[PDB]
Amino acid sequence: MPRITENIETYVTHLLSDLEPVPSQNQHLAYGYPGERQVFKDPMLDGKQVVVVNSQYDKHGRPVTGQPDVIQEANNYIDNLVAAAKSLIDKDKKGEKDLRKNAIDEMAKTFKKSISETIPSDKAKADLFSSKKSSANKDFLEQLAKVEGSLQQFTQAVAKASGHKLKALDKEGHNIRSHNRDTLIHRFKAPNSKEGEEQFIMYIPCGRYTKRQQRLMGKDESEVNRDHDTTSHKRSDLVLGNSSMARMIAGTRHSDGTVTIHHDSFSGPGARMPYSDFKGADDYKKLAIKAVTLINQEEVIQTLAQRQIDRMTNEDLWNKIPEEYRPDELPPDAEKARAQLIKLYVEHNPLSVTECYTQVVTAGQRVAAENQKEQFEYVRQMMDAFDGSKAKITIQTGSNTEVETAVGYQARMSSWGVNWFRQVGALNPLSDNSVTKNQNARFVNQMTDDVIRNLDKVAQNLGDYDKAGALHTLLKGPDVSDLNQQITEKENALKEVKGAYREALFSYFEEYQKGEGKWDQAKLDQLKNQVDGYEKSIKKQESAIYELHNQIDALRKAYYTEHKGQINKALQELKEQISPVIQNKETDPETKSRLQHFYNSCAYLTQAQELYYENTWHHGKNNFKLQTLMASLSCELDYANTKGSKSNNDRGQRLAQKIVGNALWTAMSEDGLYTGEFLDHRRTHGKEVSNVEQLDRELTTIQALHHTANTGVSGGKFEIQDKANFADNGLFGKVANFAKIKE
Ligand SMILES: CCCC(=O)OC[C@H](COP(=O)(O)O[C@H]1[C@H](O)[C@@H](O)[C@H](OP(=O)(O)O)[C@@H](OP(=O)(O)O)[C@H]1O)OC(=O)CCC
Repeated sequence: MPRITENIETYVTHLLSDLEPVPSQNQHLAYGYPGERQVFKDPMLDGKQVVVVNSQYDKHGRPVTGQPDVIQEANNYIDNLVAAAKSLIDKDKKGEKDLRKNAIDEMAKTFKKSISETIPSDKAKADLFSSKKSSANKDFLEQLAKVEGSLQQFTQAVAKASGHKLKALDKEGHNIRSHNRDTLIHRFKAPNSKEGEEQFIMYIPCGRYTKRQQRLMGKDESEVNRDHDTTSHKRSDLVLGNSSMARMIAGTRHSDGTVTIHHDSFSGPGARMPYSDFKGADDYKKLAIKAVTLINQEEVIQTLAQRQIDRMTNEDLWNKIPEEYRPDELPPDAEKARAQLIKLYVEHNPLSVTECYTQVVTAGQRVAAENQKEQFEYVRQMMDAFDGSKAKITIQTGSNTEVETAVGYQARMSSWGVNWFRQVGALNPLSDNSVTKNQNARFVNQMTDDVIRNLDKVAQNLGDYDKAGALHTLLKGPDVSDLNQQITEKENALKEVKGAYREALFSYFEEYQKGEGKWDQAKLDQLKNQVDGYEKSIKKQESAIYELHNQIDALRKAYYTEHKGQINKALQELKEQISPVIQNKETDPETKSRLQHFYNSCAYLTQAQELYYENTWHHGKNNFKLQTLMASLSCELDYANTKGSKSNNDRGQRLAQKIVGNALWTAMSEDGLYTGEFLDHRRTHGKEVSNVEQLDRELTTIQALHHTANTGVSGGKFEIQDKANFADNGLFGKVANFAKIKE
């Protein structure tokens, strides 16, 4: 029931050992692909499970694992729907239960045999790395269509036996599926993986409710274990909690079983609000949605703070407990000692957290909007509602213990879409490009200052390297603090108002929860009118702030175009001087990372400035580049990177794929310095491909397990806008559709 309370490095190290195998009858969920997708018990949490895939290859070095097989997905669909139907007919008012269930089985048993019998095992599989119009993939599509039709009949029939509509059946799958989410792991040798080492990627589930959330779901306050795995589509009736949210970790396992961790951030969450509830909603119900997204933002704050704690070793924690409050001796028990160490760590240490949310929805889209504009506006309103302030979080210290604290919160948010509508021709009615023009402008300002203020900080110090200092001089951009100042005065003026606004909004939601029968109308109108007052007020002030930001944007652009050519030369010179030092084995481990961090931090900014100021980020061949570079940056500055789309299954995942690939590709070079190669390479899908292509090929495996975990079936169905950006050819998106089908 508990979320991780141990040190992350330690938890990962255990997750990669020998674990206890789990029998099929005991899995929480059907993953298919026996012998590929193996299932074990979590080495620490009792009742928790883990899925692990190892890459395996054919004679040509092409991956055999992580390929769609129609039979297997069909199995998953059946199995995963059967569970849903059972659950549903278990909890309903009607009788006949066992007769209903026993029938569903009979039907499932026969549908499997029908499939295995009509679908040639050899034609059942796809190659992701060839072309979809090849004879083999064309045979695969043929079987898929056939199979789709049967799962249609299968479900039509399960609806009828169970006595439940499809809509309910889907709804319930999302309910039960989001309870015991398994850890998902993929191991494989990256290109150039040293002798007897392996790389790995894992998604660790991480939702825990906040106290407020707990009280409101009407459950018991004094519970330390507040688990949930809310799925991509569990957003129906003012539900609380974040959806589709995982800790994402990538590293290498050394020959002695220890672990270097190269990447550590969040996959998710999807939409922070229960988007379903917009459907013909009045202004009263919209405001409630707003409150909810606020209530989930405070859970995000809690989650980032748990993550900081667990990125800290027991020495780390001890080093931050001032000498005079350290206990005489630690407790004998590994666990109860860490518990005490976190408690004391927290008690005596102001904590704060920085979220960098790289959103990937297209906020301005005008058709099948799917309320994407709110998903932008509302989340940005609320990350900002909390920016520069404190939230009462709880930190879980042991399996039975927690503590309370304020955590400070700083927010950074971008929104650059990634789909066909991401940028649209002038006058094109299909989408409003400028819905996010202001925010992104702002974001780019904040993130540059952050780096600047970070450079000046370590710039002064390491000066036995002089191309560093000149680079520094240039990145400084233009003198702009005249305007920055005004910005930070006005941001400060905003803080008190935001706080009242939050309390008012929490308050409002508290009444609205009761319902029309129990609402007190007078109180409700009071509460609403309070909020909008504050809102109107903030909005006005926020408007003024952007103007000053756009004034800066005008200025920084001007600067870039002039200095682009200089800067990249001066970037290149810094490479030239730094690298040699880096490979050299006498240089200590500490100085080296300060070089790496300085250089990469700079490389990311410049390469983002290019795409942003020249407005090229949207060109097909650059599709995910600006977002990935910004997120990679936020990881350099040690921020927590949250990223995603609406349900974080399709767009949110390919972004993650790029962020991790680049992370690994960079961490395994002779040097550790980002070279853009992983982003820039044009994947050819040939039979002989480059090393980055060979690595890109590995990355869709974890996406598919993630997808199964949310939906019951493999996938991700992002419509690729330029084939050169990816090693795979989309084919899991066909199976991805199984979840979709409805009568
Ligand atoms: C060919 C079908 C035409 C259509 O329906 O129009 C909208 C959609 C825009 O595509 P998108 O924004 O890449 O797709 C959405 C997609 O439209 C939407 O279905 C997805 O939500 P859901 O399926 O998980 O509920 C959402 O999932 P993520 O939130 O990114 O995981 C995306 O896959 O597709 C297009 O390509 C239109 C271009 C002409």
